[PDB]
Amino acid sequence: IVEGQDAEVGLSPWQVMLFRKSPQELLCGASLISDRWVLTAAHCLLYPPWDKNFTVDDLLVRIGKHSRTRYERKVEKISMLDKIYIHPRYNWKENLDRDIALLKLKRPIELSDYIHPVCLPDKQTAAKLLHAGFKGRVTGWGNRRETWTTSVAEVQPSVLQVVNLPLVERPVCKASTRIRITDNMFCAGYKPGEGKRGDACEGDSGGPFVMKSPYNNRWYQMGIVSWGEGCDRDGKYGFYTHVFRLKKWIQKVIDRLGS
Amino acid sequence: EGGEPCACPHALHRVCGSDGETYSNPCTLNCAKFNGKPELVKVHDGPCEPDEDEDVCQECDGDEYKPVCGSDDITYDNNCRLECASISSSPGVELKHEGPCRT
Amino acid sequence: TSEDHFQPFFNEKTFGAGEADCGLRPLFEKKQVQDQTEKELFESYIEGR
Repeated sequence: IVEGQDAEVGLSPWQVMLFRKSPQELLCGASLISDRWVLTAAHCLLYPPWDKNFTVDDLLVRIGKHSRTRYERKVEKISMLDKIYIHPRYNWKENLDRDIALLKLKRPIELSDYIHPVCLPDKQTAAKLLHAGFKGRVTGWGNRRETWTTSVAEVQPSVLQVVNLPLVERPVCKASTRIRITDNMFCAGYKPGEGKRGDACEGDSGGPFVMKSPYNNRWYQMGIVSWGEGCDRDGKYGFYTHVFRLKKWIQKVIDRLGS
Repeated sequence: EGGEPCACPHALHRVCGSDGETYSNPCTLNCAKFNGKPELVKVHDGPCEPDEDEDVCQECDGDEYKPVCGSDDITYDNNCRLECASISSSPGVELKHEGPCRT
Repeated sequence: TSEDHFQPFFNEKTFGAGEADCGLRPLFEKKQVQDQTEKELFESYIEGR
């Protein structure tokens, strides 16, 4: 995450990390919706342009982490995946439209002071929170700077990172890029000359874009860090999967006879 | 330009650029090509120079010896050692049975 | 599970344990504590529009 600050302990109890098996590297991030279901961005598992189509035997999940590298024994829970569910109309060839995927932990995990699920937004909640100018949270273990070792020091975080970013009006999102924006994706960020900065960056893919309903004081996941044009660039914005729109499909998967 | 060869997914899939440099993923490796480095080509996946292979299991130090056998037939010193092996030494390994591996 | 007031959306049997008590952080919400930059969000629920 670009232009952010270290996270606190227990700030994102749902912040899941997608770790590749061999090599032992970071892939993306994800979210926890129940003791057994985990949500990400499809392009983290299936992205043909990179000769990439990972199966369960190709990755591990890691939850309850803070430092992105040390095996935090006291709290970290590692999991194997039972099933991967990529959205049937994930448009990877043109603009990652419907860039989403569900994952089922091969064995339910234990919740704790460091492990808790985010709430998915309902229609009413989508109504009042999703408004240009309102802020949401992005957290991740991805790059802190753009071009791998770009300007100050190392570009990888030691601990989880966070930034709070503003939702942007659709016309501005559409105007900023030459890619076919769809209704299944919103963009966020600070306008140029608005002072503040901050953005997602290579490594954050799949990370939760969260909002806190004042209505019930709970945290909801509106989107999923998907794609963008460079990190923290002027006049460009970060694009997230509009989760609420695709909720109908998650319901289908989970409830169409899971177990 | 016109915002297209640099739009990319924020996924990590490190590759080693021919210019001796590591690229976040094959997309950025291309964007660089479209901004001055036409000669740029990939060479192999994985960073050019290996990462600082540190002490991930650094927290299992001092753990009392209590061996357990992992699904990989490697007798581990203790659970903690084993758990940690799964994110490093033996990706994904898991407890087969307590006590030394039966051989 | 319909707890003291939540609106669960998925089936606990197929979904798993969570939803009912979701989005209420054990270390924060539960202890009425706020995080460093939390308020930034509650503040945008006005000047945003």
